[PDB]
Amino acid sequence: NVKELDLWQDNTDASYVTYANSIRMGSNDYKVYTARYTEFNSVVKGDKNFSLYCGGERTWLGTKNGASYPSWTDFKGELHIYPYTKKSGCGFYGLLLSHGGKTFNPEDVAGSLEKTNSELTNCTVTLHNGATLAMWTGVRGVRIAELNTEEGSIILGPAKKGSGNGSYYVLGLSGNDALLAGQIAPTGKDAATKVGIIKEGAGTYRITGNDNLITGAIRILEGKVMLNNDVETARTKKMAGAIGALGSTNPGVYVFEGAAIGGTGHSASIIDLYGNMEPGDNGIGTLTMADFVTGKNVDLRLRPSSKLYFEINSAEEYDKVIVEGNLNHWNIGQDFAPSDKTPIIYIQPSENNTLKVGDRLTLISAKGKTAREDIKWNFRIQYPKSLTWEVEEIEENGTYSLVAEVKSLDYSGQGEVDVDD
Ligand SMILES: [Ca+2]
Repeated sequence: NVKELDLWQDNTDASYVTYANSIRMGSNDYKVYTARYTEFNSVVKGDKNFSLYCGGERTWLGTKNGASYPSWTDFKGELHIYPYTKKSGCGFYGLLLSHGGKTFNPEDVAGSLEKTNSELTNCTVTLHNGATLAMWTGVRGVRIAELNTEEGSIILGPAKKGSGNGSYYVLGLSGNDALLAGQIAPTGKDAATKVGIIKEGAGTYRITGNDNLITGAIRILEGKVMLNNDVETARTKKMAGAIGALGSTNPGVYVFEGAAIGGTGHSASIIDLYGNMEPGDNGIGTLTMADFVTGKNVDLRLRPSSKLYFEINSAEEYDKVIVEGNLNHWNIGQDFAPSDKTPIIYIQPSENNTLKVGDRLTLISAKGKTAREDIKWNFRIQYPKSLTWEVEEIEENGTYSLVAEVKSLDYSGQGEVDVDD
């Protein structure tokens, strides 16, 4: 049944509550109520529900200042993080993850991992409405196999502002899909304070918040991220969307080779596309790049390895990319070596499509086409094994479009060439 650890007390920085007795859950769910200042430093083993009701902004999983953390690798259950607002006026109500004196390098993820807090890699974690999940100062990482957040929750990153403070949440190792519906943004929306997501594993993470500011960017190493915020509302009300705006230099999304970005919402930051772009979410949709808050151009940064997949049901229903900015091709690969290979467009009619001769599909619309070093480039096209196509790259009235036109319902062999060789 249930064990309850009620550790709450109206305490201060000078009277921390510390609980460190090992827990073997057995057949019991646990419910733990923490004080504002709490060191929850118990080794936990079991496969039951562990619910952590956090009484303030100094409840640590581990010790003060994130100096150490207990073993949770034998915890295989569900960790649920809730607020507990009995003590009012706190900066936030949630859990501070520890770093164990270790620093994370977002540029060398593989080399950072084996010394990063990886205790929550055999369980699931759910961050509930009103709860915050934060880290301390410095540049820190945590590996969480499966994280879902509810609307009204906050992935904060560092508990305090600073250019030297950065928090990277390495999510997805379970291989399962998850939903980040709560906010992802640093304290005070401070632009210099970094909070980042690093996506690994085979599954897809869906991001739906409309007021994010992912200052440490999303780095997609494996699987997919869908930006599924309410873009129509974000346009009208001038909201940040799923990413927010990082400016004209730093990408908000790095899609590495083999991984994918997609969705029905929008990025207000540069997408650096080494990998795949799949508009919609396992189906037809429109993905937008646009900054509704500050009105600046947002470019799609294309690479020699870029691939863009367009599913097409009809002239009325097909995948679209809209860029309120330029298609900006960099002839530099993931390894910094030059290549003259250009992005591939995959034209993919559905199994029950109603395409007709003369249908013109505007797959990509942008303000312009640009390039590192002003080197001219065109998309390579992977045609399907049906119909006959003309692809038209059109610059007109100071705007750009990539159009696929159906010339015949008969097949003319255009799909026999495997472009990616
Ligand atoms: Ca699609």
